[PDB]
Amino acid sequence: SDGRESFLEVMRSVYERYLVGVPGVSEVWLIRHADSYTGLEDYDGDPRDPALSEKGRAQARLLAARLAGVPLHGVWASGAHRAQQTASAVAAEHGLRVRTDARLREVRTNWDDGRPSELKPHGVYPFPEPEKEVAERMRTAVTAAVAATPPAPDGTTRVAVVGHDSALVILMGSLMNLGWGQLDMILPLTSVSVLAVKDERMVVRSIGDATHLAAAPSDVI
Amino acid sequence: MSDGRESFLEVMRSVYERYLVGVPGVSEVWLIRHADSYTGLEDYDGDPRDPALSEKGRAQARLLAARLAGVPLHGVWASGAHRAQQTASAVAAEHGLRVRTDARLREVRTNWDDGRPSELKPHGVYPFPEPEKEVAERMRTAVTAAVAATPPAPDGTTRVAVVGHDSALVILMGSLMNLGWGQLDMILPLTSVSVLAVKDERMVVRSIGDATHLAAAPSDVI
Repeated sequence: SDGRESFLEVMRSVYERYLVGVPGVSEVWLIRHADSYTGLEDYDGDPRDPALSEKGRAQARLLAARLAGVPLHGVWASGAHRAQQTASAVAAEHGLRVRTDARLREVRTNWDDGRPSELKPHGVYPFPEPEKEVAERMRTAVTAAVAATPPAPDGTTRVAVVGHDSALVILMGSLMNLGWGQLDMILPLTSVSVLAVKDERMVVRSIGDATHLAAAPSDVI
Repeated sequence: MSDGRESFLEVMRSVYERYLVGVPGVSEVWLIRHADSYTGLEDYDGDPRDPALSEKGRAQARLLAARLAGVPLHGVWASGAHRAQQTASAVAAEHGLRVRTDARLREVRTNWDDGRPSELKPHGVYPFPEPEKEVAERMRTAVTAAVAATPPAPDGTTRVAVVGHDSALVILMGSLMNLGWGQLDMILPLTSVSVLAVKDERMVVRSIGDATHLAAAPSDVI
């Protein structure tokens, strides 16, 4: 009667389907690296592996401060300098060593292949590395980072993973059985997206949050 | 030909502009799900379909309000539901803002609202009697109205907080990406923040579902 018990039981079941209120769940905080594109036209190093810009260092500082109070049990990054440098800022607040996994690299691009870049229409896949290959290597890398992180003393075990926009979007789309273009988003620099992980299950919990930049100066956002 | 960095950066800028990044005149809507009522409190003292926040919910709203205290905010709107009003009041109080109400932000009409048992539907099966695109329309109209009712910021980005409900917010955000129920397959955490970027009537979904201000909280608040 009254329909309240039915409502509450369904609410609980829905939460549990998305790993909310479920014991044994870990978190993966997928982080896009900070800016390395400001000044890239005049960069005097390898332009496909730049250091962070001045803007990027400021973003990484704000991100590191945001995550300083968050329980963090490991930090992983692709091998790119921009990801390493963003990851090092996060990790230094927690005394953690940054681990590298090449499977976290950005999708191969036209530029990597020595071809002109092209702006594609919405829904048209723009990269020479197939989407399925990106999704597989990204998922394997995240699973491995979780497995390499030991259970937190109390509460949720949490690993930060610093990667690259398109590979991170492909991963999160693929976890929802969606193809490139459906989850139609560019992840902000230094944004945080959260996966909830238990056993073979990876749930997309949140996507793209760079709200630590909201109060920042105009030359930083 | 030679060095492809300029071609790369020209395309990168064109992509950013499509999603309202690096574009002047963009405002933001911070879509917030209200704090807990149903998972935290033992008994219900008013309308079971429209409860006040639980003790857990009050704790979540405090952490949300602290998180947003340092963010420039220029308006706060909320559904009429008591749990949304209470959450909005906590946020607004750190900014000297008055909570405004728009009933078009109400949750989707449910089976329980119609007096019927609830059902856990298979993934992909819409569970509510109120039609999905009608929810999407009233939610997008309400957000448009809230942006229109917000005085412009004195500097930087104008930002309006909008406190609503999981399913109506997921419907809005899916609709803004041309997705139907079940494609954006997410439940928004209590007190989560999602951000829309808005310019000349266009709304872009920039972030979804963040309740990372609860990560450091005691386990009974999460």
